[PDB]
Amino acid sequence: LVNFGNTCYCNSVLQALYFCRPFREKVLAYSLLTCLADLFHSIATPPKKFITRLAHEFLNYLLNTIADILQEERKQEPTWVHEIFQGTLTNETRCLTCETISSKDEDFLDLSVDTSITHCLRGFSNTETLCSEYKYYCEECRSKQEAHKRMKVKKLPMILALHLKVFPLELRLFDRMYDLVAVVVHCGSGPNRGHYIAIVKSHDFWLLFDDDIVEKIDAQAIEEFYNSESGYILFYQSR
Amino acid sequence: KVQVSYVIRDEVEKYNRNGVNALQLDPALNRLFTAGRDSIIRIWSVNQHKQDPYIASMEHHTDWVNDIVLCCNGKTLISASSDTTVKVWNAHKGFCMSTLRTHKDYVKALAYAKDKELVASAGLDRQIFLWDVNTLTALTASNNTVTTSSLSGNKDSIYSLAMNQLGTIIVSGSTEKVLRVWDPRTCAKLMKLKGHTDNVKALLLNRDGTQCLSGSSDGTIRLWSLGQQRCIATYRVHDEGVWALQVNDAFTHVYSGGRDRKIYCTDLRNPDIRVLICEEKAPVLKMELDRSADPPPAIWVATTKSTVNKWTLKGTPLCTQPDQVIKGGASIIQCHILNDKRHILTKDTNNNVAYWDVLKACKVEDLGKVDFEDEIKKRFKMVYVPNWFSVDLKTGMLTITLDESDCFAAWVSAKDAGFSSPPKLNLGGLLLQALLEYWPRTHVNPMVQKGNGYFQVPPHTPVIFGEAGGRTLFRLLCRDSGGETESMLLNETVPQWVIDITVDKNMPKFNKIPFYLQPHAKKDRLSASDMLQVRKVMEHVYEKIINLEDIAVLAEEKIELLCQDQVLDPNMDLRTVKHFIWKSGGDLTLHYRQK
Ligand SMILES: [Zn+2]
Repeated sequence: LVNFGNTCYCNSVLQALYFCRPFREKVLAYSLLTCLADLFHSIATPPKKFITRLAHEFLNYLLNTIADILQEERKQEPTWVHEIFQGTLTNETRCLTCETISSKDEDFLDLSVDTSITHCLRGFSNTETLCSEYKYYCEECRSKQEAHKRMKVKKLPMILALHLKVFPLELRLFDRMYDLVAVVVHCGSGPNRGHYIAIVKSHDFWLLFDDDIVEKIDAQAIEEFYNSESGYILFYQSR
Repeated sequence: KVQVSYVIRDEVEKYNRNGVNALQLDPALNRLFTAGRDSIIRIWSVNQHKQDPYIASMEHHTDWVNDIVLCCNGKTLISASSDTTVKVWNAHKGFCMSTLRTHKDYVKALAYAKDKELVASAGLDRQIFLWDVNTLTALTASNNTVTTSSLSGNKDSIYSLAMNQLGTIIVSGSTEKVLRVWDPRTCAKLMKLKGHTDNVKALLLNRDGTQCLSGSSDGTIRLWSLGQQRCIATYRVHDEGVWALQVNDAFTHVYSGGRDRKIYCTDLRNPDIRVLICEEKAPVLKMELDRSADPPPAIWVATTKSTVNKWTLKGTPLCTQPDQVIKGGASIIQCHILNDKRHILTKDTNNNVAYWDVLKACKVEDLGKVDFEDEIKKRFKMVYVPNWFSVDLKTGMLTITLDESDCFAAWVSAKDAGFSSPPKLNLGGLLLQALLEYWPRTHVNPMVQKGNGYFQVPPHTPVIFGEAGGRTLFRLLCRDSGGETESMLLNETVPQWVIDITVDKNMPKFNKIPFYLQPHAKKDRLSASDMLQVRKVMEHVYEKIINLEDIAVLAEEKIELLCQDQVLDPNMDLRTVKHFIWKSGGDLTLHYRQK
């Protein structure tokens, strides 16, 4: 018996993903993936029952499972999940004793951050001090020392799936502009409070999926009305 | 939770085996104290007379000695260490008198107010304790009472600390970047000096505590007026962080050093006149002026290297070669544990390679400058022995640590362990007994045994009982356990999991391996010792399954054993098979075949 998590959360992720057009096109043109395929076919040919057609954080679980599916049936025969979602981050670690900086790159399908969104992604993020019982083993000092850890984005993905655990409609990363296309959020108030919701960009207006009802809402009803279990999710598509 | 550790080394380590954190010069005796990252404090003669400047080693600390302060006209040394303790020494005779244990993380800095014989200590735990030196030296085994005074406010880890000579001002420097100032007499907060944008590892106060110099990892030196509570000058003479400061008696010239290796003398009233004194060979950690004469004649310098240089001051660098040199030794910088979990290969800073015996706690041979990795591959043996210790190179020497979780994990046969095979030995269990061989309480007859009966460690081996993550509880040399003080402290500190083996002479648990046995090309469930040889399974099969002179011979002749389609060596043990050949998951699976 396995728990995918909060129902509304998972449905909101699925809905947000449908309005990531390149992800939509490639699944439509395609396990857990076959079910995802059939579900999206239905939508393109009831929202509250999306997840049923199919707890670790669901989105990351979903993308990685597709990544593994596509990496494997590639092996028998840059998977498309990677070319849409994959970015690269760099983790800097600075020993505070020798002040040597070491760098480690990491691939990601989605990105977590704990200032502003724009200031985060353009500069450094997730600053963390390693100390006390969890010091850093420094290879220069050959011993445990205090360290400062921080994250910078090295390669921006086609679609940036950003976990925040005040959001701008457009993102300027100068060299790349990003447009908000989907939001997964647990509202504190407004007429959708109580559970996770998906707010999506469709053509040139915004839709809001609440349980079983899709409804248009005015731009900047968004930041005019929108406390969470798994934070909230921002999907940015580059222009 | 208590771990046992020990250091593999010579009885006398004359030279530093790692870098030097701090320096103190006694002008009455012409003695230099060095505080080593190798955990040892050493006393040197600074007479350009003597060919051998070495005088003594001061040995008690378990980890980096981060700071030292000579008090009471050179009578008393106080030390600060990464083992979280502050120690009080007789500096003339070079022995430890007291250990203060109020800190809870690395003690990083000491401060000293000569006119009050007042010292203060500070570290990564954000605590600052104030100590009357005459109160500390007065401590005895009867007058065992101590009382504390501390400062609060530090929001982050402290890396430096200074008091003025009068003991009316104390300042700390930290990763909070702000300098915090107190009255040490009342512990009252006075002010917060803001300006640095990084850690502050160097602080100085003038004699009447009206001015302060700070050196910072942001690369700047700052002069502060405490009457105005603000920075009145910023000096940018370095490329990287400033880690070390000295100042003349007039508080008018500042000597600076840090990560960029360059050492400057800068006039505070007129910054542009500054002199490059020298470029050292490694990042500068600390400097100590010779104050024989006003315009100080020389400066002693500690770096990450084990050597300590005195540079002369007679005024593109002023100096190119040091004026005196106190020699250092090599650090072990690379370590490889062999598959027998018994021997270690090292490489040191001189690129020398050595081979060591962890079990006997000693060196086996020096190999000179052979290639380290080619040497590893050359000594490769296909055998598996469970991990049973850990090694760390933090002091520059080999320190071995034993933990209850895996200390007893490794049973090997005496023959494969290189001992007389006229029989199964537990490595961790033998070592514990050798480490505590001189402890009378371990001299027990199980129905009298002294030691483990196979080997000794060298008698001078340091044996350390510490808590995981930091705090040393008790340290002695192996040969000293018969002492009355030592036996008392051991009874109080040796954890029950060591007592079990060393005193009660109790065997640690064996380890067995479940495996499947099935025909090659009827699946049986078995279990056996992890050290059981393949031959025994072959015999099993010969006897009880395909069973249509010596049996081992007939078995070997008739039955072939396989794992992952490889034909198995009858001398290999199950442990080894599972580790090197079983490439699948779930229980080890062996296939049998008629040859
Ligand atoms: Zn370091």
